[PDB]
Amino acid sequence: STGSATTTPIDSLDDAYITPVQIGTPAQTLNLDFDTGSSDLWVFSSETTASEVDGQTIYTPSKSTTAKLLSGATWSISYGDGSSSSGDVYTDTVSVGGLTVTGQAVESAKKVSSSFTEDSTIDGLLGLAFSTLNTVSPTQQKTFFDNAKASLDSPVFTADLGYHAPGTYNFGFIDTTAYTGSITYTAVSTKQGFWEWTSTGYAVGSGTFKSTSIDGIADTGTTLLYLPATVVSAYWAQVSGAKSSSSVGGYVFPCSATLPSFTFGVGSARIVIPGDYIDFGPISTGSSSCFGGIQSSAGIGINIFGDVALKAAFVVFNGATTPTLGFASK
Ligand SMILES: C[C@@H](N)COc1cc(Cl)cc(Cl)c1
Ligand SMILES: C[C@H](N)COc1cc(Cl)cc(Cl)c1
Repeated sequence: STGSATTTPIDSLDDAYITPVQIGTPAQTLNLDFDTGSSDLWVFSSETTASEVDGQTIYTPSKSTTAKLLSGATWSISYGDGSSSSGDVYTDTVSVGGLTVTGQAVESAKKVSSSFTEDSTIDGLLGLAFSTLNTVSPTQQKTFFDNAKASLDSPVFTADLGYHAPGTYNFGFIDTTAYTGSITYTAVSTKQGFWEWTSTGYAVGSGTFKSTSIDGIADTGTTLLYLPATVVSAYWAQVSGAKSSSSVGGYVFPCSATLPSFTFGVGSARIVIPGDYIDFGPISTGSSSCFGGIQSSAGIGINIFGDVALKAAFVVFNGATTPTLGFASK
């Protein structure tokens, strides 16, 4: 089997991407944030504290004839940006782009943090990292991809995120018309539960490529590109007037600037992020100071190839016995 679904930016800045997902019988369609950096499929629901729901579409398990409460199971997640959510668990039928999994764990939120409430466009998350990170207790549950994998034509999914435009998540096949050149594959460590890999280096604009190992994670659920302080300083030094602002929380730059591209290495291959992808717009409405899309990972503990990087590529998440990651230009 295969599936294919369009993913759409939630706003004009590509702050996140939502993909429609059918849950239950009859289907309840929710727009979920597909997140290769986590492993829980959780949704706003009829059980969510009312004051914490503000415009989201909710899953109502009592209206699904295939929903079953997973007795005694709870979940609770804290994401790296400080947001969090928790609740109980159902199993139900879940379909993405024509690919159906029966008995998928659907984690129904009883509580969500303010950042989730304040984003009316995201109805929940669909985790695509390794199932070892799933938070359901006392019996850990499998991700949608892990449940589907044996039925898929090939045990893979691909992320093709658009810049200011829709894109595609495919399951079970590689669309060879969706990229240029070849896909370069690179080794993955699953020891931390992530799609963790090592980039071979970087360049800023038309500058010389610096060969250096950068260990990080491929994370569709993180907006920005978080890299070591030395790398980030080298990038922003090429933008007149850019500076790291402790009050704002990162590098900012004059909105009138033209940003240079940023290239990252995948083996001998090179993925070029156009400068415009690095502009996240005014720091507050009406400001002429803009937020940068490349930020320091200091204090995260890991480098993160978020949407800024991934949307410059066609990305293969290969879930074979030994997982690998593939990148192509597009
Ligand atoms: C839950 C994880 N997928 C999130 O990963 C992180 C963690 C931190 Cl501390 C910061 C950022 Cl931007 C991302
Ligand atoms: C009707 C078209 N052939 C559809 O092609 C596209 C074009 C963009 Cl920009 C994004 C996506 Cl998801 C699909």
